[PDB]
Amino acid sequence: GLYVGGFVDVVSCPKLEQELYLDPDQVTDYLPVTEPLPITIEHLPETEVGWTLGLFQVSHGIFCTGAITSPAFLELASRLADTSHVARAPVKNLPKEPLLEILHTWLPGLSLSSIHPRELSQTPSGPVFQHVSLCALGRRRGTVAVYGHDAEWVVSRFSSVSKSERAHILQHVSSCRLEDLSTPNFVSPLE
Ligand SMILES: COc1ccc(Nc2cc(C(=O)O)ccc2NC(=O)c2cccc(CC3CCCCC3)n2)cc1
Ligand SMILES: COc1ccc(Nc2cc(C(=O)O)ccc2NC(=O)c2cccc(CC3CCCCC3)n2)cc1
Repeated sequence: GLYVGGFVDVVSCPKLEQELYLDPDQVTDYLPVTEPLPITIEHLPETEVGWTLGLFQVSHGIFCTGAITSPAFLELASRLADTSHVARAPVKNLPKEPLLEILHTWLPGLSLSSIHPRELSQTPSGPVFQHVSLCALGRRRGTVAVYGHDAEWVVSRFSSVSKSERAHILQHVSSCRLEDLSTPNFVSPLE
């Protein structure tokens, strides 16, 4: 299993409009998120690859850490990172950690899916957030996602996240029993 970490765009995934990007201040009252949310690809519910391990308001935005736990996803991505010329083409030559480099460049955006802001003000009936997605398109804010084998290393890549903020994030990550999370539903698109 891998960890992912990054700042999210906050998005409502509207049916009619093409996209709505929320100001983070519109949702910070519902933070932190300390229960697992599905992590999917490009907001597709049949592409669960793992589970969030916390969403926290820090000084420079809303930071998410997550676990990529899907066996079919990790095995496929790991095989492509070692053998696929296409996957490696946008990456620097001969990376020490090809799987981490490939995810970093192909899935650089984290997006947090929220209810519409009209609901956000206020007293929503049920959960404010539906999922976090790894995205290839549609990034607005700065910073990109970091993938790694150890959460502390992932979070400490972000120079804009302070030592106190990182310790707070890492406390929540450590309190999560990875074994207890159900298997995400990702299926290998080759099957
Ligand atoms: C782990 O490997 C994969 C391979 C393909 C998919 N999805 C997919 C599906 C189907 C299908 O259904 O027909 C067709 C195309 C697919 N994927 C893309 O066009 C694409 C574009 C940008 C980023 C990614 C994420 C992936 C890229 C490779 C490194 C691991 C991360 N995928 C998802 C995961
Ligand atoms: C839906 O069916 C498929 C077919 C092939 C793959 N991927 C794959 C496989 C194998 C294999 O097996 O050895 C080797 C390389 C593969 N693909 C990638 O490394 C890669 C990386 C980034 C994005 C994509 C999307 C890809 C899908 C549509 C054509 C254009 C670009 N693919 C993924 C899904």
